[PDB]
Amino acid sequence: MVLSEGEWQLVLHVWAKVEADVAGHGQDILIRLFKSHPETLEKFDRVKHLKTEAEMKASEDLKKHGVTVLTALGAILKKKGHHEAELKPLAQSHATKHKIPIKYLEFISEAIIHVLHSRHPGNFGADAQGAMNKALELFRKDIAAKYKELGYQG
Ligand code: HEM
Repeated sequence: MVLSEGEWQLVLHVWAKVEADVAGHGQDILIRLFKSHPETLEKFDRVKHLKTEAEMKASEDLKKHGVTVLTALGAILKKKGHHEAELKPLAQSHATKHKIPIKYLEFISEAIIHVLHSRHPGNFGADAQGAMNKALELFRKDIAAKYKELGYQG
Protein backbone atom coordinates (compact mmCIF):
# COMPACT_ATOMS: atom_id res chain seq x y z
CA MET A 1 0.00 0.00 0.00
CA VAL A 2 1.28 3.50 -0.62
CA LEU A 3 0.34 6.78 1.02
CA SER A 4 0.00 9.91 -1.07
CA GLU A 5 2.14 12.92 -0.17
CA GLY A 6 -1.09 14.60 1.05
CA GLU A 7 -1.77 11.71 3.43
CA TRP A 8 1.82 11.88 4.76
CA GLN A 9 1.37 15.64 5.33
CA LEU A 10 -1.71 14.97 7.49
CA VAL A 11 0.20 12.35 9.47
CA LEU A 12 3.32 14.50 9.99
CA HIS A 13 1.19 17.53 10.83
CA VAL A 14 -0.46 15.94 13.94
CA TRP A 15 2.81 14.20 14.77
CA ALA A 16 4.51 17.62 15.09
CA LYS A 17 1.96 18.35 17.87
CA VAL A 18 2.64 15.00 19.58
CA GLU A 19 6.38 15.87 19.60
CA ALA A 20 5.71 18.95 21.74
CA ASP A 21 5.22 16.52 24.64
CA VAL A 22 6.65 13.10 23.86
CA ALA A 23 6.68 11.82 27.41
CA GLY A 24 3.07 12.85 28.16
CA HIS A 25 1.71 11.26 24.98
CA GLY A 26 3.78 8.08 25.62
CA GLN A 27 2.21 7.74 29.07
CA ASP A 28 -1.34 8.30 27.79
CA ILE A 29 -0.91 5.79 25.00
CA LEU A 30 0.63 2.96 27.10
CA ILE A 31 -1.92 3.45 29.88
CA ARG A 32 -4.78 3.33 27.31
CA LEU A 33 -3.23 0.13 25.93
CA PHE A 34 -2.83 -1.54 29.37
CA LYS A 35 -6.31 -0.51 30.50
CA SER A 36 -8.03 -1.66 27.31
CA HIS A 37 -6.02 -4.87 26.92
CA PRO A 38 -4.47 -5.87 30.26
CA GLU A 39 -2.87 -8.95 28.74
CA THR A 40 -0.36 -6.67 27.06
CA LEU A 41 1.01 -5.43 30.43
CA GLU A 42 2.32 -8.97 31.07
CA LYS A 43 4.97 -8.48 28.37
CA PHE A 44 6.64 -5.70 30.28
CA ASP A 45 8.79 -7.05 33.05
CA ARG A 46 9.61 -3.76 34.57
CA VAL A 47 6.01 -2.86 34.95
CA LYS A 48 3.78 -6.01 35.03
CA HIS A 49 3.07 -5.63 38.74
CA LEU A 50 1.33 -2.24 38.48
CA LYS A 51 -2.28 -2.54 39.63
CA THR A 52 -3.94 0.83 39.04
CA GLU A 53 -3.85 3.77 36.69
CA ALA A 54 -2.50 5.91 39.50
CA GLU A 55 0.44 3.51 39.87
CA MET A 56 0.90 3.65 36.09
CA LYS A 57 0.93 7.42 36.08
CA ALA A 58 3.55 7.43 38.76
CA SER A 59 5.85 4.93 37.16
CA GLU A 60 9.13 6.32 35.77
CA ASP A 61 9.79 3.05 33.89
CA LEU A 62 6.41 3.20 32.09
CA LYS A 63 7.20 6.80 31.12
CA LYS A 64 10.63 5.71 29.74
CA HIS A 65 8.99 2.96 27.70
CA GLY A 66 6.48 5.46 26.30
CA VAL A 67 9.23 7.81 25.16
CA THR A 68 11.10 4.86 23.55
CA VAL A 69 8.02 3.72 21.60
CA LEU A 70 7.13 7.20 20.34
CA THR A 71 10.68 8.11 19.40
CA ALA A 72 11.12 4.91 17.35
CA LEU A 73 7.66 5.31 15.72
CA GLY A 74 8.30 8.97 14.97
CA ALA A 75 11.54 8.05 13.16
CA ILE A 76 9.60 5.50 11.06
CA LEU A 77 6.77 7.87 10.16
CA LYS A 78 9.22 10.58 9.10
CA LYS A 79 10.63 8.16 6.49
CA LYS A 80 7.25 8.32 4.66
CA GLY A 81 7.28 4.64 3.78
CA HIS A 82 11.04 4.27 3.12
CA HIS A 83 11.52 2.56 6.48
CA GLU A 84 13.09 -0.81 5.65
CA ALA A 85 16.29 -0.12 7.68
CA GLU A 86 14.43 1.12 10.72
CA LEU A 87 12.13 -1.88 10.70
CA LYS A 88 14.72 -4.68 10.73
CA PRO A 89 16.06 -4.39 14.31
CA LEU A 90 12.56 -3.61 15.62
CA ALA A 91 11.00 -6.66 13.95
CA GLN A 92 13.84 -8.83 15.25
CA SER A 93 13.57 -7.81 18.87
CA HIS A 94 9.77 -7.82 19.00
CA ALA A 95 9.50 -11.19 17.19
CA THR A 96 12.32 -13.15 18.89
CA LYS A 97 13.12 -11.42 22.15
CA HIS A 98 9.88 -9.84 23.44
CA LYS A 99 7.45 -12.09 21.41
CA ILE A 100 4.79 -9.58 20.50
CA PRO A 101 1.98 -10.92 18.29
CA ILE A 102 0.72 -8.80 15.43
CA LYS A 103 -2.56 -8.57 17.30
CA TYR A 104 -0.84 -6.51 20.03
CA LEU A 105 0.50 -4.07 17.45
CA GLU A 106 -3.12 -3.65 16.36
CA PHE A 107 -4.09 -2.84 20.00
CA ILE A 108 -1.39 -0.15 20.39
CA SER A 109 -2.42 1.33 16.98
CA GLU A 110 -5.95 1.65 18.43
CA ALA A 111 -4.52 3.33 21.54
CA ILE A 112 -2.52 5.80 19.41
CA ILE A 113 -5.59 6.74 17.45
CA HIS A 114 -7.69 7.17 20.62
CA VAL A 115 -5.19 9.48 22.29
CA LEU A 116 -4.60 11.69 19.17
CA HIS A 117 -8.33 12.01 18.80
CA SER A 118 -8.70 13.09 22.48
CA ARG A 119 -5.76 15.51 22.61
CA HIS A 120 -5.73 16.94 19.04
CA PRO A 121 -9.37 17.17 17.81
CA GLY A 122 -8.69 20.14 15.55
CA ASN A 123 -5.80 18.42 13.79
CA PHE A 124 -7.32 14.97 13.85
CA GLY A 125 -10.54 15.13 11.88
CA ALA A 126 -11.74 12.30 9.66
CA ASP A 127 -9.23 12.67 6.85
CA ALA A 128 -6.23 13.01 9.26
CA GLN A 129 -7.39 9.89 11.18
CA GLY A 130 -7.81 7.96 7.94
CA ALA A 131 -4.33 8.93 6.93
CA MET A 132 -2.89 7.95 10.35
CA ASN A 133 -4.69 4.63 10.20
CA LYS A 134 -3.27 4.00 6.71
CA ALA A 135 0.29 4.83 7.97
CA LEU A 136 -0.08 2.46 10.93
CA GLU A 137 -1.58 -0.29 8.71
CA LEU A 138 1.45 0.09 6.40
CA PHE A 139 3.77 -0.21 9.42
CA ARG A 140 1.94 -3.37 10.62
CA LYS A 141 1.88 -4.98 7.18
CA ASP A 142 5.65 -4.44 6.78
CA ILE A 143 6.39 -5.68 10.27
CA ALA A 144 4.24 -8.83 9.72
CA ALA A 145 6.18 -9.58 6.51
CA LYS A 146 9.45 -9.30 8.48
CA TYR A 147 8.14 -11.54 11.30
CA LYS A 148 7.49 -14.16 8.64
CA GLU A 149 11.07 -13.91 7.24
CA LEU A 150 12.38 -14.14 10.76
CA GLY A 151 10.45 -17.32 11.50
CA TYR A 152 7.74 -15.99 13.79
CA GLN A 153 4.70 -14.45 12.05
CA GLY A 154 2.80 -13.94 15.28
C1 HEM B 1 4.37 1.28 17.71
C2 HEM B 1 4.93 -0.02 17.96
C3 HEM B 1 6.07 -0.29 18.77
C4 HEM B 1 7.26 0.34 18.68
C5 HEM B 1 7.70 1.37 17.61
C6 HEM B 1 8.11 -0.27 19.73
C7 HEM B 1 9.49 0.05 19.96
C8 HEM B 1 10.25 -0.50 20.92
C9 HEM B 1 11.62 -0.10 21.13
C10 HEM B 1 12.40 0.91 20.25
C11 HEM B 1 12.15 -0.84 22.16
C12 HEM B 1 13.61 -0.85 22.73
C13 HEM B 1 14.54 -1.59 21.80
C14 HEM B 1 14.05 -3.01 21.49
O1 HEM B 1 13.91 -3.88 22.41
O2 HEM B 1 13.78 -3.24 20.30
C15 HEM B 1 10.98 -1.68 22.60
C16 HEM B 1 11.07 -2.62 23.64
C17 HEM B 1 10.00 -3.40 24.02
N1 HEM B 1 8.78 -3.45 23.42
FE1 HEM B 1 8.11 -2.28 21.92
N2 HEM B 1 7.39 -1.24 20.44
C18 HEM B 1 6.18 -1.24 19.85
C19 HEM B 1 5.16 -2.02 20.30
C20 HEM B 1 5.23 -2.93 21.36
C21 HEM B 1 4.04 -3.63 21.91
C22 HEM B 1 2.62 -3.51 21.35
C23 HEM B 1 4.49 -4.38 22.95
C24 HEM B 1 3.79 -5.26 23.89
C25 HEM B 1 2.39 -5.48 24.12
C26 HEM B 1 5.89 -4.10 23.04
C27 HEM B 1 6.70 -4.64 24.06
C28 HEM B 1 8.05 -4.35 24.20
C29 HEM B 1 8.86 -4.88 25.28
C30 HEM B 1 8.53 -5.98 26.24
C31 HEM B 1 10.05 -4.27 25.18
C32 HEM B 1 11.19 -4.39 26.10
C33 HEM B 1 10.90 -3.44 27.26
C34 HEM B 1 11.92 -3.56 28.37
O3 HEM B 1 13.01 -2.96 28.26
O4 HEM B 1 11.65 -4.35 29.32
N3 HEM B 1 6.33 -3.18 22.03
N4 HEM B 1 9.82 -1.46 21.82
